[PDB]
Amino acid sequence: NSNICEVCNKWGRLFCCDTCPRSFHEHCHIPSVEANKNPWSCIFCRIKTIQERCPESQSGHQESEVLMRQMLPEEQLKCEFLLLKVYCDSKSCFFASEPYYNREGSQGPQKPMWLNKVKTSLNEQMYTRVEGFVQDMRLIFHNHKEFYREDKFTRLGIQVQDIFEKNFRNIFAIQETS
Ligand SMILES: [Zn+2]
Ligand SMILES: [Zn+2]
Ligand SMILES: [Zn+2]
Repeated sequence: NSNICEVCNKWGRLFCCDTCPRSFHEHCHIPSVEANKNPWSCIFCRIKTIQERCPESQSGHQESEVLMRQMLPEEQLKCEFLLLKVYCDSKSCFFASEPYYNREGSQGPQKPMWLNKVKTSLNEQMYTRVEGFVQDMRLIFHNHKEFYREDKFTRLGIQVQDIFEKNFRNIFAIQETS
C-alpha cells in the first residue's frame, strides 16, 4: 500500500485499502474509515464496483435527471466520493472551514457555505436529492466569486469549481458535449 494519505498527501496514522493500494487518514476518507470491517474497501473501490455491476451506468446522462435523483445509497456514495475528490486538491483548504467576511467594498454572502458543512450534512443524511448537495457545492464557489470581485483571489474559486465540475461530470456520467 501507499505510505501517504490519498487525499492530503501526508504520512501519519493511515488505514490501508484491502482491494487497491490507497491509504487514508481516518477523517480524510469519506465516510470516515469504518471501525472494524476486514477486509475494508475504500470509496474508490466501492465506486468501481458500482460501475462494474452496471456497465450501462456509464452511458451519458442529462444533468437535470441526475439532480432529481433521490439520495439512495448509491447516490449518497457518489456524492461522498465527489466531495472527496474536491478535498484531494490542496486548494480546497480555502473552502474547508467556515469563512468570514470583512473586506472594504464588499458585503458577505446571504448564505455562507463551506466543505466541512457539506461533509456534516452528508454524514447526517440531510440531503434528499442529489440537487441539494450539488447546489451547496456550487454555492461555495459562487459566494467566493461574488465577494472577492476583482481581486485576483477570485481565481481560487474558479479553480476549485473546475475540479468539482469535472469530477461531477465523470462520477455521474454526464453526456459529453461541446
Ligand atoms: Zn489525509
Ligand atoms: Zn481501494
Ligand atoms: Zn446490469
